[PDB]
Amino acid sequence: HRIRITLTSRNVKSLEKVCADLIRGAKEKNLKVKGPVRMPTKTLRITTRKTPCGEGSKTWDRFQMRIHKRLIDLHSPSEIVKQITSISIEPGVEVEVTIA
Amino acid sequence: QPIKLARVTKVLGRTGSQGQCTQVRVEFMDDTSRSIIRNVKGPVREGDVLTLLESEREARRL
Amino acid sequence: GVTVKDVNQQEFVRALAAFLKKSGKLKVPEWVDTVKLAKHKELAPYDENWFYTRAASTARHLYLRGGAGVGSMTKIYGGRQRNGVMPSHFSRGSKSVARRVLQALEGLKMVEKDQDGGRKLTPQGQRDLDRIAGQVAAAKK
Amino acid sequence: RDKLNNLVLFDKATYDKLCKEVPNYKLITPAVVSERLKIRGSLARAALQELLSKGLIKLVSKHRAQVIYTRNTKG
Amino acid sequence: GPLQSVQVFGRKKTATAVAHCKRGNGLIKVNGRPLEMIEPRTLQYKLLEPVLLLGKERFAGVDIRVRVKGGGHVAQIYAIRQSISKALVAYYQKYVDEASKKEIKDILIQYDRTLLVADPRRCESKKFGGPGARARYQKSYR
Amino acid sequence: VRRACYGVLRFIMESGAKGCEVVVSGKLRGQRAKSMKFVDGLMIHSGDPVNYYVDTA
Amino acid sequence: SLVIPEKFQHILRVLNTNIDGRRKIAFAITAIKGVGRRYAHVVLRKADIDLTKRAGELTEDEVERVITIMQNPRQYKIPDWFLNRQKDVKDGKYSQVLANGLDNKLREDLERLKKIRAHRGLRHFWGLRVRGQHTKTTGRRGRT
Amino acid sequence: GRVRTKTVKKAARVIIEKYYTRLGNDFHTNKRVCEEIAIIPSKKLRNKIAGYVTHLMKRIQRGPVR
Amino acid sequence: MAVQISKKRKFVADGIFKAELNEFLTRELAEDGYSGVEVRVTPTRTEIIILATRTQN
Amino acid sequence: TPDIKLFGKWSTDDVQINDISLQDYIAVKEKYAKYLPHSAGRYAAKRFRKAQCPIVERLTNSMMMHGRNNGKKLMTVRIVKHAFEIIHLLTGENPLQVLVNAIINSGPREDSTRIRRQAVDVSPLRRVNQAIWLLCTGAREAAFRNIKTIAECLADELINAAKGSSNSYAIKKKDELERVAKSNR
RNA sequence: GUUAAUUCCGAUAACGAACGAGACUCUGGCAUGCUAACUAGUUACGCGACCCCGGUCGGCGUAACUUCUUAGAGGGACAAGUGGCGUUCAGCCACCCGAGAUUGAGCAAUAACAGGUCUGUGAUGCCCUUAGAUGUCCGGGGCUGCACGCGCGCUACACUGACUGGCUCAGCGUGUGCCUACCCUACGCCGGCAGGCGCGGGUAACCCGUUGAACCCCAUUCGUGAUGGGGAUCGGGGAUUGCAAUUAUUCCCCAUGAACGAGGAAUUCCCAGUAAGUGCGGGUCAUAAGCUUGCGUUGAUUAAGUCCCUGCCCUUUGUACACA
Ligand SMILES: [Mg+2]
Ligand SMILES: [Mg+2]
Ligand SMILES: [Mg+2]
Ligand SMILES: [Mg+2]
Ligand SMILES: [Mg+2]
Ligand SMILES: [Mg+2]
Ligand SMILES: [Mg+2]
Ligand SMILES: [Mg+2]
Ligand SMILES: [Mg+2]
Ligand SMILES: [Mg+2]
Ligand SMILES: [Mg+2]
Ligand SMILES: [Mg+2]
Ligand SMILES: [Mg+2]
Repeated sequence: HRIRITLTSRNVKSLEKVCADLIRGAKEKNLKVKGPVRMPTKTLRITTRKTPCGEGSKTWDRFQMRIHKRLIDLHSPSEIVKQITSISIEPGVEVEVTIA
Repeated sequence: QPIKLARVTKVLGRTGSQGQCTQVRVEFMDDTSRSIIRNVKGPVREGDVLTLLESEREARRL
Repeated sequence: GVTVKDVNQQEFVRALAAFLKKSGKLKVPEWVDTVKLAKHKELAPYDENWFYTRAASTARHLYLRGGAGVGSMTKIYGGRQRNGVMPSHFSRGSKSVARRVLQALEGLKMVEKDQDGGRKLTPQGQRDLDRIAGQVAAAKK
Repeated sequence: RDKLNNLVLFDKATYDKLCKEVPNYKLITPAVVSERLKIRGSLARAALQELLSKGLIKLVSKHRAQVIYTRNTKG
Repeated sequence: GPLQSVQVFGRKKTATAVAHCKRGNGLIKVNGRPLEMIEPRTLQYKLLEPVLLLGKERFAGVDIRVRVKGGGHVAQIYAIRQSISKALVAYYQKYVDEASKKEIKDILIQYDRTLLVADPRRCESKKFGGPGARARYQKSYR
Repeated sequence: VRRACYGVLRFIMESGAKGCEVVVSGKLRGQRAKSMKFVDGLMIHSGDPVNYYVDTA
Repeated sequence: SLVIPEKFQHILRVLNTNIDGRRKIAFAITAIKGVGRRYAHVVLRKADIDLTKRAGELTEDEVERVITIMQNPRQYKIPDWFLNRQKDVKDGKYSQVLANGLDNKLREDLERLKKIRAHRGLRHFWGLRVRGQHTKTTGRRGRT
Repeated sequence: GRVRTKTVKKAARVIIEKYYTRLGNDFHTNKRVCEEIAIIPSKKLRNKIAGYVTHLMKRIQRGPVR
Repeated sequence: MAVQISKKRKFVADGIFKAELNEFLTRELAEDGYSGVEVRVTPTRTEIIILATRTQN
Repeated sequence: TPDIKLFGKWSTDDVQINDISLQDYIAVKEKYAKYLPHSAGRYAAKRFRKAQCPIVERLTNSMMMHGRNNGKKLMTVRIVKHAFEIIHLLTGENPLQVLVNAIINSGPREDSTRIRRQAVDVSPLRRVNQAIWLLCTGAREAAFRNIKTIAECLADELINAAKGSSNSYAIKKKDELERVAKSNR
């Protein structure tokens, strides 16, 4: 009944498109839905030396990865959940469907 | 000898070696006709009072 | 009409320490004199009946924020560890003094090892705390 | 070179001149007491709070660092 | 009867302070404790000065309870110093005449601007090759 | 190397690009390390639009 | 009270070491070797003395009481961790070691290490840093 | 230093000389006008262009410009 | 999955997967004109598209 | 509400800035009156908003120097509060007035530069700056390694500088710089 | 002339342009207007506790809502307005209204250097070794060795201070690993301490955690004394990690208590939430920050200029150099 899907991604545009597409599917099937809740973004940050050897001006990079997690709540049987989730998913977004 | 107060009427420009003195022309504020050139240390606006100890000697003009 | 948050704390902890003095049923330990209250201290406390003061201050912190265990009380009572030549850092208080304080204030019925862990402050202790606060307010004005 | 041999305890002449001259000063701080009476700062604080206990001195402000005392009024 | 509830935030460096106004008598307290004992108490009049400027007849009809979170001590007291003033401005604008709002904005801004508009300065990031944002390590010639 | 670079240049501009660049750096043309460079067209070096206008290999 | 009393000892000679009597007791005792701020405070806490007193204020019977506590710590409830020469190599007994026994037991331990010809004894004998310090850049002062 | 570059200035001149009638001295209108007309990608560049357009329009309504 | 690995090292592990896989197919398919891969990772399916020039080869 | 008063004690009115060159550059009266010498700042963004800072805040900022004391501002507002208390005890008159007198006396009128030296006269703001630096420097050096506290080393430095008693370090080096500039013109 | 700028204006045999700069991307700020939220909260409501109707509660549950929190779409500032200075040009200065009237970084290029890295590589030519191995393993040692000189930093020289209690505040983060053996920790007992033994939470806005961080603030003790400053050196003991600490891995307790009294010649960095003080995360990590990389807090003096010194750049000039 109280299904809860979680969408992790590295991109922002694709993830907003996926979650908006899923709530459009839930609106078309006319379901009560909780809005797309945004978790705070994770910024994986690695600071390495640019130089392979040791000499130079001490120059550092700032490589960062961003992880965006948006999650949705729906109220439907499992068949509806499988039918909506099995369609329309962008290749970069990773999905986790929890039940309770 | 008197000290005497004088009102800045026009800033001229920076002077000195490192550019740390500002030559500024200034009018004596009891006889407002007489106006002279003077090198000033520090930050100046137009329209403030300098306390000249000697009204006589003059700065060089650039 | 008067609670402890209405009054200053700086003399409240002294008044509650004097209250616990004239009460005298907290059962201080034996090593109160010979102990140093942290690894980051240099000397023992200058005031000899400091145990009543730390008991009163622990009672007051358990009032303001319940469920503080021994590690949380060390976090409250930590400070600079001047490492001599190395730069200073944060260092916790002593665990044994906070444990004996919590066990004293559990022996006397003021705190309670409650569910979800930690020491909660009982209505008997809350009664004592804010009537001492009313005494402090009356003593000021 | 120069060194201060301040007094830790009162000689009776020093205690007498504290009873005479100290409540006639326009400012009484433990520093200026110790500066002109050649005593320790701790002894200065103790003697000044003792003189306040005798009740010849007003306190105008009190702090952890410096406590500041004045004389009584003349009126 | 009617809910004259005004939430108003006020921010310093990172410290934010949410003042809540409603109908009542003149009590003001932060975190559940009154203004006269908020250490560091050396800056007591830096909390008192909106009340000292406006007079307690302005704060008579309202009771203000604020929450404080973030930053350090001076940032928090500047945050509540801002938030009480902005909360009284928003309350007087939404529930009584705005002529009183205009006169209290006038008296507050001609005293000090920080009471209503926030200080937009935040801390600048450290860069590599230095111990701080601008300063660099000690260069060693030869 | 001259023949190969002008070949891939003419192929890549007839295939149609707003600009090209090839650099061949090594011990071509003698034991001393020399660099040859063959460019035409507009090029962007700075900013972000090197991330989505030029592709490098 | 704040006046100087009679029989004010300006100097005490205690454990054949001079004590400046005009400074505070918990730091007047610290002139003796083998006893610091912490040990002096705990000895003046075992001896029931108000710590506010100076060292010429207080009387001869209780200063002999203090020195008995100092030379016999375990007999007046001072713990074994509080002592400087815990679990001695020769006689295995916990003892606080003071101001002639201090350097005597110190040269005893050094002569033990030199006599067994161990590495630490060799480093004390050669006059080097014994605790594994980098001697490349520091310690230039005493060694010419 | 707040100096307008050549990409601001050439675009502003050709906007005024092709669309003189739509424009006036109001920054906030002719901002939307140049947004309506031209494909300016970034809004900071759009604001630069519209501001220099207002400045040249004051110059044109007060005198001739080269 | 009861191994339940965190998301931070999950995306890192997927990146290292694509890095090792890209260099592996680079050394394999360089004669074919290998340009890259895109992994369309479904749950319970995994398509992995190689993009190259000589697809018959 | 009227009656703006420093800490709780002293009135911003009954103040007399004597030398009229420092009217606009000493901020004490009727608009620059505040309860505390602590403010959020923004006085060092542009050039001449240094002057519109109240003069007790500039004294407070000029006090906290030499490394171990950088950015202890509530500390030095405590020092300045005690310093006003001591001079109100000694002189029995207005402490910010005697501060004003200390600055207008302590400020060097004529100094030297390189254009061997040539004497140039100071700016009024530069004079306020050098006076508020010199008298804090004298108070700090007179309080260093001394039983006498800084909270009234600043105070007796203020009364000596306002008296022009020449036992003040600020007055002494004021006359020193005016002497050097008198010889070098 | 002007600008941060070959940035523009303007003279003008040039006119139209491209790269660089700038624009762009990430970031800080501002929205009581939008989107939303039991992994964030507020306000009410009802119980519960306590104090004398009311006050407090991070004590407990639910009716609205999104101000605070989170992060998406938008918007928002451009020298736009005014007044001067300036062909009235480019622009500069001041001020109003204003969240801001220069936030900070990333990317960065015709070219060069015989600058560095063959010790990052299953990137690599050539040479050398290749079985008594320069391959590889195992055991021990060294990389720390100390008459000296130099560089990066930490602690300090104290009273603006130290000590001991008291009060009260953060933001970055990270956290159970393919091989791979090692995670952050609450809470409860023992012990002075380092720590030890128990059950629990956490693959994380869910648990540590409301990260009760320091400096700071309040109250004692001290008293110009190498003193309670300073904590080097050194002795004795007690714990943890690891297969193993001796040349002391680290941590703890007691004692010992050195120079150091503000640093010559010389010299480093920096202009606004900046310098400086202060602590906290990350990397390295079995043990672990006197380092580096980030984060917050307390938070200034001075300056809004110049070519004087040191750098480099442009123009002109000279050349018998052009592998310059
Ligand atoms: Mg610890
Ligand atoms: Mg090559
Ligand atoms: Mg070669
Ligand atoms: Mg470009
Ligand atoms: Mg750029
Ligand atoms: Mg050692
Ligand atoms: Mg070496
Ligand atoms: Mg190969
Ligand atoms: Mg081998
Ligand atoms: Mg020393
Ligand atoms: Mg040793
Ligand atoms: Mg140098
Ligand atoms: Mg020639």
